[PDB]
Amino acid sequence: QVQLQQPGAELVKPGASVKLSCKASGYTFTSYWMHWVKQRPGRGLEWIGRIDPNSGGTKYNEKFKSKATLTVDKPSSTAYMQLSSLTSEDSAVYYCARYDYYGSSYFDYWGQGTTVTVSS
Amino acid sequence: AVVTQESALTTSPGETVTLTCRSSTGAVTTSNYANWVQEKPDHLFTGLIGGTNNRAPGVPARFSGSLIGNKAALTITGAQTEDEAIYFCALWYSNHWVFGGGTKLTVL
Repeated sequence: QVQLQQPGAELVKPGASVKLSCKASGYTFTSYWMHWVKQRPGRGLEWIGRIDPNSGGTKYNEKFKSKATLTVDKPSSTAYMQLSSLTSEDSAVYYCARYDYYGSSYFDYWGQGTTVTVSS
Repeated sequence: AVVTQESALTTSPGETVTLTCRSSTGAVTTSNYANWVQEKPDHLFTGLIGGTNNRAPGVPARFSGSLIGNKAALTITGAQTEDEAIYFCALWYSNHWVFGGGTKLTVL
C-alpha cells in the first residue's frame, strides 16, 4: 500500500538538466520526510539531501548544493529533484526514500530509482 | 565523517553472523540513529532497522541491531540464502547522513 513511484530512466546530454520525480501514495505525504540518494556503480550511497514536505524546507549535502534543487507539490503529493549542468559524474541511479522522522527513525520505503545516463 | 563496514562476509544456512558500522570521528551512539538498509538483486532497497534497533514491520525475526562497543551492529541468526544481499548502514551527524560502503553477504 505504501508506494514511492519513480520513472525508470533519463538519457540526457552533458550540460543539460533534468527534473526527477517521485510520487508517494498510501500514506500522509506531509507526515514523513523525503530523502534523495545517489548510487554510482560499484559504490554505494551518497546522500543528496532531504525535504520536509510540510514546510518545503531543505537540507543539502554540501557536495551537492550547486547541483541539486529539492521541491514538492503538496497537492499532487510528489517530490522532485532537479539536477543542473549534468556531467559524466552525474550518471547514476537516484532513489527517493521515506524517513519516519517522527516515528522509529527508519528509511523504510524506497522508490525503485531512476537511472540517469549522460551521453552525447 | 567516514563510515566503514566490512567489505564482505560469508556465512552458511542456519549460522549467526554480525556485521558492523564504524565511525571515523568516535564511537557510535544512539544519537547517530543508526539505520540498516538491504539491497537485493536489481537495485531493490528495503529499510530494515532505524534508530539503532527498531525493526521495520515485515522484517523477519532473525535480524536485530544493537551497539557493540564503539560500533553499530546488525546480527542475523540462522541466515538463509534469501538473506544474500548488500547491507548498508547509515549514520547521522546533526546537519547530514553518511552511508557506509556496504557489506556483501554470501550465504554458501
